[PDB]
Amino acid sequence: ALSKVKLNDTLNKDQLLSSSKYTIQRSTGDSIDTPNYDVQKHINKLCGMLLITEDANHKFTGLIGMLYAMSRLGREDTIKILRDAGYHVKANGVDVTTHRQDINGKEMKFEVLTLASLTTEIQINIEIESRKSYKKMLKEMGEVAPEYRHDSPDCGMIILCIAALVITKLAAGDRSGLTAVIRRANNVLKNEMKRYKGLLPKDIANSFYEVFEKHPHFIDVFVHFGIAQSSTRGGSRVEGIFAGLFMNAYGAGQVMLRWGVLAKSVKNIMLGHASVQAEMEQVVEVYEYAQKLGGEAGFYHILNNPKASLLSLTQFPHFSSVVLGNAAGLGIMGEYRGTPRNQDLYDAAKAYAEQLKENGVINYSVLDL
Amino acid sequence: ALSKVKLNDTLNKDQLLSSSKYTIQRSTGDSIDTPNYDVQKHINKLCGMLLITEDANHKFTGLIGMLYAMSRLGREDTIKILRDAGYHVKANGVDVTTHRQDINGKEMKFEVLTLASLTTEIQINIEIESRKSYKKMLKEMGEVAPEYRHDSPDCGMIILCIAALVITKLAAGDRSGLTAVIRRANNVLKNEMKRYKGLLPKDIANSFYEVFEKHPHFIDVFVHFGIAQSSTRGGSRVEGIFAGLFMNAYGAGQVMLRWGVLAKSVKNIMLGHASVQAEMEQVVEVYEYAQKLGGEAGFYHILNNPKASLLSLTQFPHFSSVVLGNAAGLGIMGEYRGTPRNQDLYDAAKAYAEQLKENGVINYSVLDL
Amino acid sequence: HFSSVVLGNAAGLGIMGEYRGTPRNQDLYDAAKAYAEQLKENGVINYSVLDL
Amino acid sequence: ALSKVKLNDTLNKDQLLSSSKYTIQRSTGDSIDTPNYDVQKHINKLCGMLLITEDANHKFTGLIGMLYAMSRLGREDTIKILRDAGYHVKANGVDVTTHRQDINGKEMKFEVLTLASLTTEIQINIEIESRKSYKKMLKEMGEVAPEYRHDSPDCGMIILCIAALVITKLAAGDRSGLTAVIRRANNVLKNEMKRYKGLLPKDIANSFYEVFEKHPHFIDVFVHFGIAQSSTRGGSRVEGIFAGLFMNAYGAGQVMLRWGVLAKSVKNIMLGHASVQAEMEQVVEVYEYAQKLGGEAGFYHILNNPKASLLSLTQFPHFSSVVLGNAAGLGIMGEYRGTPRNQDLYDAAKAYAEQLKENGVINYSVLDL
RNA sequence: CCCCCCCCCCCCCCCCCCCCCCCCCCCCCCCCCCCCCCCCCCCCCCCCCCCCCCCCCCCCCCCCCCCCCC
Repeated sequence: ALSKVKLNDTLNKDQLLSSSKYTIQRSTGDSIDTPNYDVQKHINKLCGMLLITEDANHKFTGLIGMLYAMSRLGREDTIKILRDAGYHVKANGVDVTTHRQDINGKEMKFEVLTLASLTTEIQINIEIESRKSYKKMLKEMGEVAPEYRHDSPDCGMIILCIAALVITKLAAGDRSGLTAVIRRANNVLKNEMKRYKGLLPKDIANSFYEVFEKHPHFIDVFVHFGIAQSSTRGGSRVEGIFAGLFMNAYGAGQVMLRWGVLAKSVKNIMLGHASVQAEMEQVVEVYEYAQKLGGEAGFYHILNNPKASLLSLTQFPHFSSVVLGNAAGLGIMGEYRGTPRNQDLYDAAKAYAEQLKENGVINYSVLDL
Repeated sequence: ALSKVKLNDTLNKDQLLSSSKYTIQRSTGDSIDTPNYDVQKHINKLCGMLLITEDANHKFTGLIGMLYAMSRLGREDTIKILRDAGYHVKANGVDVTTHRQDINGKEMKFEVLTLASLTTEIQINIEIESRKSYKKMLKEMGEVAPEYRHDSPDCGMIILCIAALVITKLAAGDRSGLTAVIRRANNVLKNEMKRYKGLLPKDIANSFYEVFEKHPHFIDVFVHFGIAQSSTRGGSRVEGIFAGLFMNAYGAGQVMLRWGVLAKSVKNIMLGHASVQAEMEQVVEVYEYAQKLGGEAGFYHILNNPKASLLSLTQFPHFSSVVLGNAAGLGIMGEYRGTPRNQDLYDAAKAYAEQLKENGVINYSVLDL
Repeated sequence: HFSSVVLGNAAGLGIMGEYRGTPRNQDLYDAAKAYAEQLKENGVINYSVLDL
Repeated sequence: ALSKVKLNDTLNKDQLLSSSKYTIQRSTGDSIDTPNYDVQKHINKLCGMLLITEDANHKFTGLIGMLYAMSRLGREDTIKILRDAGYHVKANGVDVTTHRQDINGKEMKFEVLTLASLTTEIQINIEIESRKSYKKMLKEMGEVAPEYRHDSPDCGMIILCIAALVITKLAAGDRSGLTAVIRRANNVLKNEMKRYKGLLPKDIANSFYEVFEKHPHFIDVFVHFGIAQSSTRGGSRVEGIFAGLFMNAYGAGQVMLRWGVLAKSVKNIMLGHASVQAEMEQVVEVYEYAQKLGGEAGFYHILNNPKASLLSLTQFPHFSSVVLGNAAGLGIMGEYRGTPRNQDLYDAAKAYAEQLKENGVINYSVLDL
């Protein structure tokens, strides 16, 4: 029977990758600092001092946000995440200590952290800039409120909201989503961009881009922190904003699956073409694979999971071209920089999707009605 | 088959969030006072003294109501709630002690509580104001009744009724439901607003708004206290009022689901439009998700649960516009400040819902009858 | 009632012109006119309601 | 039942027009010459003399061709045709006689016809021109053949072939098909355009246009002559050419019916639009009417039959626009000067018909396959 | 009002048939017994009963139709 001349390549590749009986273990290189719940207050203080500092220097904001996320997770869970990701990690204990230095010819008390990645001078200078900006702004408006201070419990979570936007745009492969990050961080968080002098979305976004590029394990740590944070029973409104912006990253890098479901929903006719119907077997194969994967598959492209390539639909040029055409016809493709590889099917689907709005729907009374 | 080109994104996101294998643990900052059953009588006395004090100062009423709720729960359950919500809490023991001070040049006996959040001066001044207001009102009417006193066992529960109204309106994101809280606290509790001189709904509502804004964990504590209180076998009539007002908050922030069920019930025709039928698959997805969640989902938006965004229907502009139009046509939309994002479907549904009252119903004898 | 519905449908489709006959059920006339107008922006209405 | 709210206007109009119990009888004005079989040879001689005359004057060729057709029919059938068409006719007997005149100072014998419409001078001058052209061409090539002479039995039938082309293009309402007539008379009849010096398609076509414009009863006579000629058991090859060119006129003025059948055959999707399906009832009404009419309906527009307007499809703007779009997309519309009255449906159908050639066909596996 | 475009057709190859073959052939008359049929008893019917009985005229309002475009 010709019906059994078939090969389930996607499922077989998945079974090969999921049934490996040997494991690799990478070496991060530089030692990882693992803060615990103890220093969460101090890291939040540092984030607040960065936020209240106008004309601020955000060169180190990405690392400080990563430290805050790791302190929220805790040392045990951070270590367990790093092992489960397949890393050899030098767990570095983080504890708070005092440092005494004379600036302006006056003895001064600073409370800093033992971070191998972040030197004492940097934290001291962050405090100095924050203090003098606070002095100037207190002079210019008289009395402060808990709104204008580093002691707010959500100062770190605003920075992590910026990180969540960066994560949403990470799947583009470079810093091309920086403009989108800035635009969305101006739409969202506009009250904060009033309230905090140093909340500069572009600088923080660039810092997080840099830290994610240099340390790929921080992407894994941040994704699992975001999943753990989104699994809480509740929280403040800033944590709700972070959860909403983080789940905006679910399915990033897999827009074609959603647009294919959309093209099925609007019932585009060019799904009835000969070549599309030729590829439909493996297309349904891919969709069933995505469903069997389920929730974990939504962050494959952000995490650079090796099995991300199994979810691709560009390996079916005709179906992909029809899907892109339908997306462009419905007016939702935007600046999507993926290009069709069957221009004719793309144009036909685009035209039909455009007439799907002036000419509402097409019946199929043809053929017996 | 084109029927298997589908993705269950809502369910996959829920499974991802519910199957997390790492947890975060937040730090509240300031220490939490955890009163036990021992001081419930004294906290109720404090609430009664606040209530019988005319022209009262309600700056601290929200914290005192929170303390009363936590004393009703007990220290064990309050601590367990705070852990289950994912908080690091400094459990502060609350016990009663005496303080002696000379006011009016006379030695005076006061019995106060060891609360870190509430200083002794504040409790002393509350007692002073209550005592002199009691003296003045006793002078002006001769003899008091158990109706006019702080020893009533429901004085704290009236304050918690005001808190329940504030909770009902918390999902609006700000203090825009203050007018509704005042109106409902005048409709309900009018006998009390006679009986108690200091029962000022606006001041207590503002105090509870402030305490819920500053301490997001108090929202969790109060919601679980309200659930535990509503699980009792019975109580007084004020506790019944509190239970009725608290379950008025169930489903807050999710009005569109109820209005969609309503639009299905009145059988609005614009549910048969092309785009609405395109979105119906994911709409049924969302409704099945809400049902699988069940009872716990009714307080997701009040608690700022991260999975609250999964219940949204505004991600389907056409269905949402039809639902808003049907609600506006039936005359129940009120001042709902959500706006349609398909004006045409909104207007069509509104018009049909309006003719659903003069022109009772429409048969579908068209097509074969 | 039927005449009013018919006039409303004619006016909604934009073909009634200066037809000087007038409806004697204004409500049905207006309802039919409105539905006929939405029959052009909102192409057709399915009846998936009731078992589909 | 709403299914019986229907009116069969086309069929009712046809029954009204076909069941009239009173008849009109028009008056042609000028007397009609009715030649019989006797003078067929002489009229064919006259046509041959016109054909062999180079640089000829074809002012009277249309009338001579009409006389030849009427002589082929016979006087009885010509009279019966004129009565059945509803005309009052002065039947004029045509017989041959001799006329003697002196040209070049020499007595000369001419044999002419008693035609009221055609004077003796005209026939004499036709003979003179033919004779001297024959003399010149005999001088220039030495000896003639039966190919180069007026005695050929098909000289009149070539002129009637030109008349048949003019009839094919008569439905355009004016002399706009003159270029098409000339082009087709050059493609066909090229051997004759060699063989006959005076076979000028444009002059003969203009003469036939003039005679058909002045005498509308000659259109009826010629159409019924062409039907009678095409009902013969056989004939020469020129008569076969005439029959082929005459049946090319069948269905002239009714191209939209054929193009609608074509759009049904290629299964254009825009036949499933809402408005097209609204009009399909009366469209099928018109097609059933055309079939009930049958063969006689193919010459309604040429004859200006009053019931020609009942076969129109432009009374259904959406279906007509779809049909024109399908015709233009398939590349067969040419210079058809009818214009769509729904531009959107026209463009949509044109686009789909164009993709019907690169994208062969579209399956309807959508909806359950 | 309607209509409006393009378009002659044809074109090759090809007689068919061809063999063998008379059919039949035997045996065989059919029938054969026994047997008339019927047979009893029995007229049928039988009573009671005329039918009907009331109430009730009917009706009553409003309303020309049409109107466009082609």
